[PDB]
Amino acid sequence: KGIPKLDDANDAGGKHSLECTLILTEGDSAKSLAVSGLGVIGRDRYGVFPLRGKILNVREASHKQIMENAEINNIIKIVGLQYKKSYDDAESLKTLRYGKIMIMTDQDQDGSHIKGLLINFIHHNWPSLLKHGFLEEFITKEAKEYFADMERHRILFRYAGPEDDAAITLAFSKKKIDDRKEWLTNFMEDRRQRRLHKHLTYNDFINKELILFSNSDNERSIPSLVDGFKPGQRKVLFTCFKRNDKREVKVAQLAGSVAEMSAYHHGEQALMMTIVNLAQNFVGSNNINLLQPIGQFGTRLHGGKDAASPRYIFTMLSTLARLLFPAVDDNLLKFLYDDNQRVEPEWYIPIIPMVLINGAEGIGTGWACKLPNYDAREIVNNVRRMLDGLDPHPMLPNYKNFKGTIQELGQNQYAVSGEIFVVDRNTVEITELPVRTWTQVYKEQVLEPMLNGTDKTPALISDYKEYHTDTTVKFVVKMTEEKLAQAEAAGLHKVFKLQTTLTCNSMVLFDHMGCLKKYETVQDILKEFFDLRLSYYGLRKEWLVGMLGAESTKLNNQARFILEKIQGKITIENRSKKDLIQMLVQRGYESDPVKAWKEAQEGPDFNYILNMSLWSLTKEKVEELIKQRDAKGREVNDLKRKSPSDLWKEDLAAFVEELDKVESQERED
Amino acid sequence: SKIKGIPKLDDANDAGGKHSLECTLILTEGDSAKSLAVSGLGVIGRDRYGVFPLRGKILNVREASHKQIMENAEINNIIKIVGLQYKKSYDDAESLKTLRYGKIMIMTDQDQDGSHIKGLLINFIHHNWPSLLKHGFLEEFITPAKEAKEYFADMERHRILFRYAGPEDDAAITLAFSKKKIDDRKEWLTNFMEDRRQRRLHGTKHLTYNDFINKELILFSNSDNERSIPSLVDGFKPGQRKVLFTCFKRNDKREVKVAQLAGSVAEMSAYHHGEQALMMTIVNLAQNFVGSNNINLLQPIGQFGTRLHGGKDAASPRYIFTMLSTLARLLFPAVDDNLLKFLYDDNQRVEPEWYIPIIPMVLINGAEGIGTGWACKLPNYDAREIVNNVRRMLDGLDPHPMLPNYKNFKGTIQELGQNQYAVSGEIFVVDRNTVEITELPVRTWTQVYKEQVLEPMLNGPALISDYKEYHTDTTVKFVVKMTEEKLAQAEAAGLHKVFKLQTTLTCNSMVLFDHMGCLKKYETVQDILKEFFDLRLSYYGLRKEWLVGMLGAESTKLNNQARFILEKIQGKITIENRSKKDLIQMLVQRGYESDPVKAWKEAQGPDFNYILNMSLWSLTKEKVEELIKQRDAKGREVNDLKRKSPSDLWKEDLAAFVEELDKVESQERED
DNA sequence: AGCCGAGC
DNA sequence: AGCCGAGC
Ligand SMILES: COc1cc([C@@H]2c3cc4c(cc3[C@@H](O[C@@H]3O[C@@H]5CO[C@@H](C)O[C@H]5[C@H](O)[C@H]3O)[C@H]3COC(=O)[C@H]23)OCO4)cc(OC)c1O
Ligand SMILES: COc1cc([C@@H]2c3cc4c(cc3[C@@H](O[C@@H]3O[C@@H]5CO[C@@H](C)O[C@H]5[C@H](O)[C@H]3O)[C@H]3COC(=O)[C@H]23)OCO4)cc(OC)c1O
Ligand SMILES: [Mg+2]
Ligand SMILES: [Mg+2]
Ligand SMILES: [Mg+2]
Ligand SMILES: [Mg+2]
Ligand SMILES: [Mg+2]
Ligand SMILES: [Mg+2]
Repeated sequence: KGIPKLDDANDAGGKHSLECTLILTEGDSAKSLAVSGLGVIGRDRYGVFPLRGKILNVREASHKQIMENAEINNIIKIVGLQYKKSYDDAESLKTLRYGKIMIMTDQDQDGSHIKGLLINFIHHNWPSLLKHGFLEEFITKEAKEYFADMERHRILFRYAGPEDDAAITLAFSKKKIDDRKEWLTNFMEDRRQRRLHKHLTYNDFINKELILFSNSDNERSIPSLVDGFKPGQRKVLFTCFKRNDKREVKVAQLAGSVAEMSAYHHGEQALMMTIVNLAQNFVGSNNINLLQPIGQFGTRLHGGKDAASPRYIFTMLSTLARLLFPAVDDNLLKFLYDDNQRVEPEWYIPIIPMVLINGAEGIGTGWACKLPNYDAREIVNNVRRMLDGLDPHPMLPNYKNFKGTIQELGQNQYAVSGEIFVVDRNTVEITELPVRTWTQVYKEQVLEPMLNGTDKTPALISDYKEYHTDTTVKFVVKMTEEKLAQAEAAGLHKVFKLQTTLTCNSMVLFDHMGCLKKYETVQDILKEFFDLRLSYYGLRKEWLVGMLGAESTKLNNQARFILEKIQGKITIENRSKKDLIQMLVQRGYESDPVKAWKEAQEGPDFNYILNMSLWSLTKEKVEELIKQRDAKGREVNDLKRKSPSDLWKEDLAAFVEELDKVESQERED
Repeated sequence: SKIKGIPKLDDANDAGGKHSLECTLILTEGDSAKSLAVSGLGVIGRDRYGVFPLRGKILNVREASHKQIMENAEINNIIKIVGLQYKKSYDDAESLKTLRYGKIMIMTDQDQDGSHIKGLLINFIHHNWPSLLKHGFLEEFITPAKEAKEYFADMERHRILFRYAGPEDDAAITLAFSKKKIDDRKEWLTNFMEDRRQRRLHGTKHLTYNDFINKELILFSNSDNERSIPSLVDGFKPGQRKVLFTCFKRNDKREVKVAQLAGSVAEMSAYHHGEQALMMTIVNLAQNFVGSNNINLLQPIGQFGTRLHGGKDAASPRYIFTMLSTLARLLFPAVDDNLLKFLYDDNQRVEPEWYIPIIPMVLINGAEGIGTGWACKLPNYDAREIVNNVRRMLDGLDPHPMLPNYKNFKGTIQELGQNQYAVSGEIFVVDRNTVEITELPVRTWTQVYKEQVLEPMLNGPALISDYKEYHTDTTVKFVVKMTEEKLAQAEAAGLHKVFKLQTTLTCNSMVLFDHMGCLKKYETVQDILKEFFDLRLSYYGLRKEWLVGMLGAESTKLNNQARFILEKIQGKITIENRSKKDLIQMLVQRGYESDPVKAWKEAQGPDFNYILNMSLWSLTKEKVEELIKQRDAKGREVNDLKRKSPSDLWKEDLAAFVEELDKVESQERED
């Protein structure tokens, strides 16, 4: 009583309390479906309360965050549970307003994660209730049909023994991370083997059901080594490539298009945030943003948190996008299917390892991935050295427009330093902040405590002024001569918090086979990317030789028919379709060689000839068609004398050319 | 003096101290406008300038209830920020010592709704503290992140001060915002619309409140009518029309998310307002429950709302889908698009001034709106009755009177007199101790009736012993228990009266734009029907003219294509190896005609592309015979149309419409 | 204690 | 004391 989103069972709290079931639903929308499904009679023995999504994991969570969590407090007040209270006996259960909790979620993996978080919540606080069969689930005007069928949709969770304890702990305990790695490692291996060849116990729920979320969590959160993308990001670029927008599109509108075209199965709000992240160009985000930030996508001041609503902002492809992901290689990719609809590919195959450029980052279950940004030109140069058979030079992380320094301290560990300089004996100037330190955060958490002091720290500076621009940082700080001499003695970057450590010891990617792998150096990422991209330039040459040759044979037959027609060697006039096709066969014309070639990759068709306009017989069109035919034959031969390496070099040169123009234009604006 | 309770406020550093009267409080339209202001001020402006966002339209405090005023958080926020006190006079300089700011600078969009917000703020100060306006308390900041810092560095040229000249300023503010001035606003806007039409037949740091009201706010009041009051012709307001124009253009064969459609509408139709209002309009166009639309032109695929909550239970526009009803293009035939006047927004072609439906859609769906000085309310009418009346008028007979009719409504609508109706639900005695309610009067929602009628009957003297609910999504069933004596007493009085199942409906404001865009008051729906009929019959005449011309052009085009094909296959003509110029000149000398369809369109060198673009297939046997058939069919089709009257084509459209109306409505009842 | 981001 | 709906 007093909880606005709760519809309380009429008998809750009275003599029938333990015969009452509380339905916890995923979202308010599921509560309404459950409310209408219960009808009038269901209000006596059933309550309904909505969940806001993922529940707090209370196992290792701090006491402050637990007691301040409103959703869990609501559940506790609704059910009437008491912390630290043992439910072992029958007299103790008279404390409860509800005898059973029924979790009702989507039938998908994220629903399974909420089930497990609720199971985890009860298992941690009152293990004794689960041995009574406290928890059950509901599986799915269509709702009224479910609740009349209720026993068929009702599954009861059973606690069979200590294997149920270990399973819950395996999933939700901070101390089990390494066990989750093994747990999921053994899971992915068995699927590779299988792919190439009522009551529910908590152990079964966790190992047969929740693990599907845990694996799906990694697949959505951990990028591919090949293109550097997660599937949601890859869906975005696939949609933009297919749309080929010449003008800016509202982010919210592009997101809805992505869901339709790529079969994105999650909430669009998440897609909109991904699109925003793909377009951000501020210092510390994307070395090359593949989407253009037209409107306010956020700045280094707030670290992108100041981005405006996706309803007010627009985007389109960067001109660099199709240069890094050439459209011709789409013919080599493997495009996935979602229920008979062809969708985004397994991965794109960019011309450089984009996974290094923009700093792929993500958090899964059992594993996370963090890579810093690397310099596009430096990577191009290493690809060129490798094409010559030379070893690649080592690479330090490099952030576009970052004015500070990044120094290797050790393997995969770096010091990132901003800029500070003594101006006079009273004055220092801060012209850069370490990568991912945001201007407003630095002001509030560093300079303000330095100016005002805190309860635990003395004042240091006597004043500061802010000269920043939208992309740049300038602080001018005043200090007494004494304080500045002390600051120099301890070192200026240290005192002013301008140095941060960058450690990347989890570089975890899916390889080109879709296998999760840990990479110890970026050189190993570069090498694995290089061997794959080189063979795909081989595949591209094979594809171009075939398609260009088919196009050549096509133009040859078209030109031959036109010449024989204008010379009177052949007439189609007033001839039946059958007679014309038969005659074209007897004279040796080929069925459409492009359609034939395109179908070979997986009656005679002369339409490519007979669909030609009557203009084709005129003088200037005859001459134009002969030129096109001869041009295509020269095109075939020009391609055949290029190696895969030459083709790669052409793409690299064209990309660098545009990268210089684009980044030069950026500094102008 | 400090304010700790208003998180969205950025207080001037000197506000509340000795320099208070030298400080400005910038009120912005919305939070993003505040960020533009806070950015434009920068480090320097923080001392003498505060910024606080307004949430949109401000409470109109003139003649508002004391409760609504005291409970209004936005106004209480403004009062607390500035330090104002109700009932206090600010006259002498001593009285100003209690103010944390000496001036308020309003910063809104440079559009009409921004002007409305300016007026509401002016209204708020004028009503409570007229003395403050004599001191020059109010100012505005006009516009046409880096742009913001440019605006504020030039603030002198963007700053305009409101001036109180005298009693005509009071009259102007009262004329705009007083509930007793409705008649004066009608005259105010009548003169405006008239004087503007006359000009269409032909070719300062300070601003007085009188000039603000009469030259600026009046533009919002007029735009408020133009957006809120429907057109007699199609029954649409402009935003609804832009939706239908977009849907016709897209021609979706599959459902579309309403949020996605709204963004598509904004781009395609140049809709200038918030997309959330467009999404609500889209939801409102698709609702089929009892009491909303007799014919919904968009399909409700999702939860669009029910009669339980009166549509307020619609799910989020992000979660629901729509598309055209199959009736939409039958009511608005695509061929008549050629007769419409399409508007332009900055060289982009957008929705027409109105569609011309085959029946008066303004009577079908109950056109409704609230403007300034006028509102419009029409009930729903029955589509087949309207079709029959149109047929009666085509035959020169008199149209039957029409009572309001709501689809699937099981109750009774009785005419008390002209434009006056008693609308009754259904209640029936089952036995002694039991009555049953199977229908509620139109636009009485099931949950509201339970809460406001049956619940007070059950508890607060209690007239009934109990009730139970058998409703479905689309239907209403209440079974009510009471003592014999109480039922007899309730039955002695009206059962419909006791249970509040009768509502009166009066439509004395039927206010629409006529076909010229002139605001008109219509006394009867027969008047509406007759005015629509004359214009629509005229446009069936235009459609026939348009079709005769276009079909005739198409026939000439085919005659030339067939002639060329026949001469080619007979050897009478050869294009082989001939130059383009020689072939153009030769076709001209032989009397082939330049593209007849293009020539006809341009009428509303020679172009033989429509001939020479034909495929080589055209010279084969089957395509020759096909082309000749197509040519003769086209000639017959132009001849068949010439014989028909505009009335015959209207009858054809009505029959096709009714046939699909029958199929669609049958399928609705089976589902 | 809190960020990073694709999810609820 | 509030609905209707196109707007902020
Ligand atoms: C209130 O009703 C429900 C809420 C939810 C949660 C939720 C829960 C919250 C909360 C916020 C949210 C919100 O997340 C926010 O979305 C924002 C959308 O714009 C982008 C820019 O930034 C996002 C925020 O980063 C994110 O935090 C929802 C978005 O979609 C969800 O699943 C989220 O603050 C308080 O608790 C689930 C439900 O059922 C499944 C519900 O019925
Ligand atoms: C908080 O930030 C601002 C809010 C606003 C108002 C507003 C104001 C409100 C309020 C709500 C709203 C909200 O209206 C609601 O939108 C809903 C959108 O979906 C449909 C289904 O139903 C709509 C509601 O019928 C409507 O009531 C806004 C939507 O667009 C506006 O202009 C509205 O509740 C409290 O006061 C203006 C601003 O600056 C211009 C702001 O910065
Ligand atoms: Mg789901
Ligand atoms: Mg943690
Ligand atoms: Mg990144
Ligand atoms: Mg505006
Ligand atoms: Mg009122
Ligand atoms: Mg209506």
